[PDB]
Amino acid sequence: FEHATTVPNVPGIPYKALVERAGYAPLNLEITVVSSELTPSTNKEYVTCKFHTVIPSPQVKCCGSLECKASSKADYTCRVFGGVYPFMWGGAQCFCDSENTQLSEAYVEFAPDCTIDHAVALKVHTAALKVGLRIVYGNTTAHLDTFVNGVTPGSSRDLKVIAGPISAAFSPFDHKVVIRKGLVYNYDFPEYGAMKPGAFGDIQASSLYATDIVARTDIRLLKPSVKNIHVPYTQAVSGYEMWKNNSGRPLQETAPFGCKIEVEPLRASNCAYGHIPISIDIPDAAFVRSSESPTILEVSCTVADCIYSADFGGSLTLQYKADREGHCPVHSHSTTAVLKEATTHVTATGSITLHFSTSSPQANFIVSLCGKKTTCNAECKPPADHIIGEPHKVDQEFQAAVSKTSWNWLLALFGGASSLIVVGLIVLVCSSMLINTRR
Amino acid sequence: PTVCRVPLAHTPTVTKWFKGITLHLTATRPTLLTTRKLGLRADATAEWITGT
Repeated sequence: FEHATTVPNVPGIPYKALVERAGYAPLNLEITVVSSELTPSTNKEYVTCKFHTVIPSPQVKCCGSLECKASSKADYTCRVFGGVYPFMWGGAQCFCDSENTQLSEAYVEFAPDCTIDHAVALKVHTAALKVGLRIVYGNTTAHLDTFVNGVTPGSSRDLKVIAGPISAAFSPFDHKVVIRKGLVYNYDFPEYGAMKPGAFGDIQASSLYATDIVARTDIRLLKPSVKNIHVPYTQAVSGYEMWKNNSGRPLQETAPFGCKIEVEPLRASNCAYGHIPISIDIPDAAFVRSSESPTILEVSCTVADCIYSADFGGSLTLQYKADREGHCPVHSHSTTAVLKEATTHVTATGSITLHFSTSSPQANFIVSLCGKKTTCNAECKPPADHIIGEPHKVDQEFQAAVSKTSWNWLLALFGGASSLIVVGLIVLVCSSMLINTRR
Repeated sequence: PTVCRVPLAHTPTVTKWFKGITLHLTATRPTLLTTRKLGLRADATAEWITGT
């Protein structure tokens, strides 16, 4: 049998529904989102970290001249200097006086500690939602993971639950995402090849162990001044370090909907947003004939004292008369009241306590003890506690949220105005007919 | 990679009022307080707190 619900996507809150087939005893349905994963499709561009400025030993063909060449090393900078006469510990390093040429080389590497302290630049496409469900039908519990797309039939044994499309398309990640030691940032990194000196991504490589590193770190080779051999150079600050100082707070702390940002793989777990249209094809054997379940002769609902809060702030006793003992499913036929119980034991004459939760200031709902709908009426006072540590089990509607005293006053005012204008219209027509008969 | 020992701050005292909380925070060294809302708007406060 096919049942189409709409489960609120809040992890942990059970969603209760009653499936009634003609000729078959009502079955209790219980859908819980144990966990959720928002996994985007990732694409790694490059890996960046602090650069190691490698200055080789200066070359002095120092009676003659040297030529600058081209190398594939990262940010390979070269410069030829006119007349040097370099010194070391030992005096003059060659013979001709001002015919001495020094070649300064400076490229960029990956720091030795980069295998631990590095960032990964990623582009993430549309995200996919996957949920863990705890469908409880009858007295059988089934755990199962389904894709939230509307077509994939994730099934544990014989449940065949199809998770409909999520009502709201939400993704806490931007197009470009930076991952550094497990912390996820939304950064607009430069593309592969567009290295900006002094900014994030000034040194790029496909991997840490790659030999095709590309860099642009603004290395300016300066003319030596001192007599001792020297490679004077100046450089821009590490873009990785500058970004680390100005990174802001991660997505783990700036995420919406209480999302838990996790890595390996990148995902946003336990996000509370939207509604999921679940469709369950319950196996036939779970249902039982209407003859097998006990039949309620008459029942009546009295509600002890209720508040409308997140937790189960309500109590309810109903006196029933059953002709046979057995188990009967209990359900609240209302969107603003949810029962804590699902099945209960009925024994001839008895009374049972059912705890519920409400968002309206009225227990104005219906309860079914394996059929035999009965109505409750009471006053739900506001809770004394201001802050609780548990999510609200029921959403806040309008006709429910407005109480009956306020409804009575509103209808008194509006109906007074409407009756006033109706009396005005009737005296209008009566006076008009009197005038028409006058002349 | 190894495991370090990091301090646990003094547990805050929470005074509750209508639609809000007050945190009485005791910190002898700079301690980071981070808040965010669990809805569509995630107004996120980050502050380094020292003193009471």
